[PDB]
Amino acid sequence: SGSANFAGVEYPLLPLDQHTPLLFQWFERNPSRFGENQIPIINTQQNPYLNNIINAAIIEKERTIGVLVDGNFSAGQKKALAKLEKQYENIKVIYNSDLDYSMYDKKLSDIYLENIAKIEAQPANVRDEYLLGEIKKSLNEVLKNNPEESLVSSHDKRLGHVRFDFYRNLFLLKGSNAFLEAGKHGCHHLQPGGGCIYLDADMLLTGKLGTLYLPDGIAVHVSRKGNSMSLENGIIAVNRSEHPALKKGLEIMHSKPYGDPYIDGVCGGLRHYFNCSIRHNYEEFCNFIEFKHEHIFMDTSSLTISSWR
Ligand SMILES: O=c1ccn([C@@H]2O[C@H](COP(=O)(O)OP(=O)(O)O)[C@@H](O)[C@H]2O)c(=O)[nH]1
Ligand SMILES: CC(=O)N[C@@H]1[C@@H](O)[C@H](O)[C@@H](CO)O[C@@H]1O
Ligand SMILES: [Mn+2]
Repeated sequence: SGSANFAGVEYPLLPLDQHTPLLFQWFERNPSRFGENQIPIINTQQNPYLNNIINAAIIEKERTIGVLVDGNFSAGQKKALAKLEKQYENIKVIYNSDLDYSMYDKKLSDIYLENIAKIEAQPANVRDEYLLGEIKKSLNEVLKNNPEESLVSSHDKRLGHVRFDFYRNLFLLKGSNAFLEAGKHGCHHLQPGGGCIYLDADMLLTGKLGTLYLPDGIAVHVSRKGNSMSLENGIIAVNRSEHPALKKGLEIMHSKPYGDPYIDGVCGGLRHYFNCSIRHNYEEFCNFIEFKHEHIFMDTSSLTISSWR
């Protein structure tokens, strides 16, 4: 199968076979902008994401296609989604609220208290006095209004990319298991502990993906703007659930007072897992870890307009 090297460690290229499900995500924070019986997934002329999901489902006829949705949909919008599932056998709509994420959760007061103890152990002359005060204010705010506030409940409140970025990582930790948890029947060759290929709805398929070969079975989008490249979470491919790199990102989220689902849960998890230290070469890590496929036209929203920026 081969292997690829980074930072003196050789990682086998593990296969994601052609039955690894694709995952699209659509979190709608104002579903009343859609018809009461319309499919609550944007499908404008500028952002034809529903059509893009349909088309990928038509190309990958044999592949399971998850659509993780969330929002306060009307009963009729949910029936519309159900009608979608019956039009395209391989499309499986999963309601985020139907999934149990508590095994990944942690109380904010415990995160805060853990950081306070470490920082307070440093004497006043060298400690980050500003940060310590910010964490104390955060903890105090939690204890005054919602002492059982946790990572999950806290992100539940923060509508926007921060929240759907957060659940994207948690769903990928479940991997194929999420389809089984959600009770989606007839997912061909889907196995517990199996993986998943997440794609932004503007990542256009133009042909079958076939089998992927990724270093330790993971790869992510690497975006290029001007002359720069950055790790991105617009594509996340894992060959298994609980991928140790995404788990490390969750661990970072569990120890950092202000963990970002993208910066820490994805970029941070990948870099620690592969030991891409601030001393190592970031461009070398990007090339090593990049998700590449000639049959995906990537981040097409940048050609028109973002759906949320
Ligand atoms: O209201 C929104 C906007 C975006 N997204 C998700 O965010 C992804 C990225 O969307 P887009 O490409 O428009 O944003 P950008 O590339 O500018 O970050 C989409 O595919 C969806 O999965 C979402 O769930 N709800
Ligand atoms: C092409 C790409 O990487 N898009 C991602 C998007 O999916 C994500 O939600 C957003 C916020 O973290 O960052 C990036 O724009
Ligand atoms: Mn985009």
